[PDB]
Amino acid sequence: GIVEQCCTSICSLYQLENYCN
Amino acid sequence: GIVEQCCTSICSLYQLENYCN
Amino acid sequence: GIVEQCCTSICSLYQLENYCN
Amino acid sequence: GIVEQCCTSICSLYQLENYCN
Amino acid sequence: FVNQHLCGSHLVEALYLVCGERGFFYTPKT
Amino acid sequence: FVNQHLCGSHLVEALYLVCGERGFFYTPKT
Amino acid sequence: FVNQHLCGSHLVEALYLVCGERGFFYTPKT
Amino acid sequence: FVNQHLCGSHLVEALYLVCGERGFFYTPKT
Ligand SMILES: [Cl-]
Ligand SMILES: [Cl-]
Ligand SMILES: [Cl-]
Ligand SMILES: [Cl-]
Ligand code: NA
Ligand code: NA
Ligand SMILES: [Zn+2]
Ligand SMILES: [Zn+2]
Ligand SMILES: [Zn+2]
Ligand SMILES: [Zn+2]
Repeated sequence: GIVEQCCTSICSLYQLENYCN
Repeated sequence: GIVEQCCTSICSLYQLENYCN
Repeated sequence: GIVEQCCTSICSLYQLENYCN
Repeated sequence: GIVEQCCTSICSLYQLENYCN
Repeated sequence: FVNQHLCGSHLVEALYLVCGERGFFYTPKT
Repeated sequence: FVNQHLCGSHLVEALYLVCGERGFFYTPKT
Repeated sequence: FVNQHLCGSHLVEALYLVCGERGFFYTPKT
Repeated sequence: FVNQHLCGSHLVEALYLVCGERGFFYTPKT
């Protein structure tokens, strides 16, 4: 879910901006 | 109150010129 | 008064609570 | 709500449990 | 003889500690 | 103004330097 | 931006420079 | 005063491991 998107593969500052309240 | 503004961040004379009578 | 006694005379940290916030 | 105590004070691997996900 | 201006900056010491979390009031006028 | 992150005797005492003979209230409470 | 696999502790420290004064959470489960 | 901006990192540092499978829930506002 949260990690596979950023950890397995790469993740971007915006793709990551959804992981904030 | 005042702390968030002035101790956690810098407060200028007129920013606390509101804190008195 | 507050400016009368604590100044010509010293005050004890207990009575100090008389004039607290 | 912990960030104001666990800063100047000490909490480790047993007291912070209170605020973990 | 009576310097409130100093009493005020010294007392202001004892005001904050005793009332550091409850805070305090002052009016230099008075 | 001396622009700084003030706390302790670094703060409330400074008010009486600028806040005048009116008075002030101290809210340590965030 | 820096983009790589992001796992372990190294990531939990990322939302700290990117998330701001708002807030956050952490889910270790992939 | 104490800097949580710095202080917290060590902490925001610690929330991850000690938390494990659960992860954490932070709020940089209170
Ligand atoms: Cl003096
Ligand atoms: Cl590694
Ligand atoms: Cl200091
Ligand atoms: Cl530090
Ligand atoms: Na002093
Ligand atoms: Na590190
Ligand atoms: Zn003096
Ligand atoms: Zn100091
Ligand atoms: Zn590593
Ligand atoms: Zn540090």
